[PDB]
Amino acid sequence: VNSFSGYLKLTDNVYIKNADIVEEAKKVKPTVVVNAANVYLKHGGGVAGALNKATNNAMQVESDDYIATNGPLKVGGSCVLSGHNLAKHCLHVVGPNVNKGEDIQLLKSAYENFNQHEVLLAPLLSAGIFGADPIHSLRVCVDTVRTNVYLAVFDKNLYDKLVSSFL
Ligand SMILES: COc1ccc2[nH]cc(CC(=O)O)c2c1
Repeated sequence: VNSFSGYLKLTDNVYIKNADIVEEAKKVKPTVVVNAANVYLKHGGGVAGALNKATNNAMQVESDDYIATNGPLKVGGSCVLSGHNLAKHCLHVVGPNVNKGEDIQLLKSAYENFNQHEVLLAPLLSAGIFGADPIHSLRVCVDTVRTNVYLAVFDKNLYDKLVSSFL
């Protein structure tokens, strides 16, 4: 048994809810929250800016030190950093950004990072301002992630479309 509440069960291991991932993280304090990161860990907007804003910019300060030491992530790659006030850990995962011309086939590689963690709170990768089709992102998630994933979908309209179209 875990602390996640009000999720619809899609498969053996994938759950979904219409929720603000920031508000969900603050309530649950999960072991792992996933950030929709870019390779520079520049948390300007979307899930990254909202998560970063909720940490009072401490996520961005930690991230800048990580990049100064290690250099940029790979598209499809990840790193584990602090979860600050939101979670034990933040798994920063880089899905391909369609609005920058990145290979959508890298979305499966991105979701494979989640299999290194038994339970995660996550957004859909490559959707929203990343320019991928969220229906596609949910299908890749279900067909790739084998660990227990709790998906938070911000847009109520999109949530309802994802549920009603799910195969
Ligand atoms: C605006 O920044 C982002 C970044 C990644 C995202 N993944 C999915 C969504 C849409 C949603 O949850 O409604 C989204 C939005």
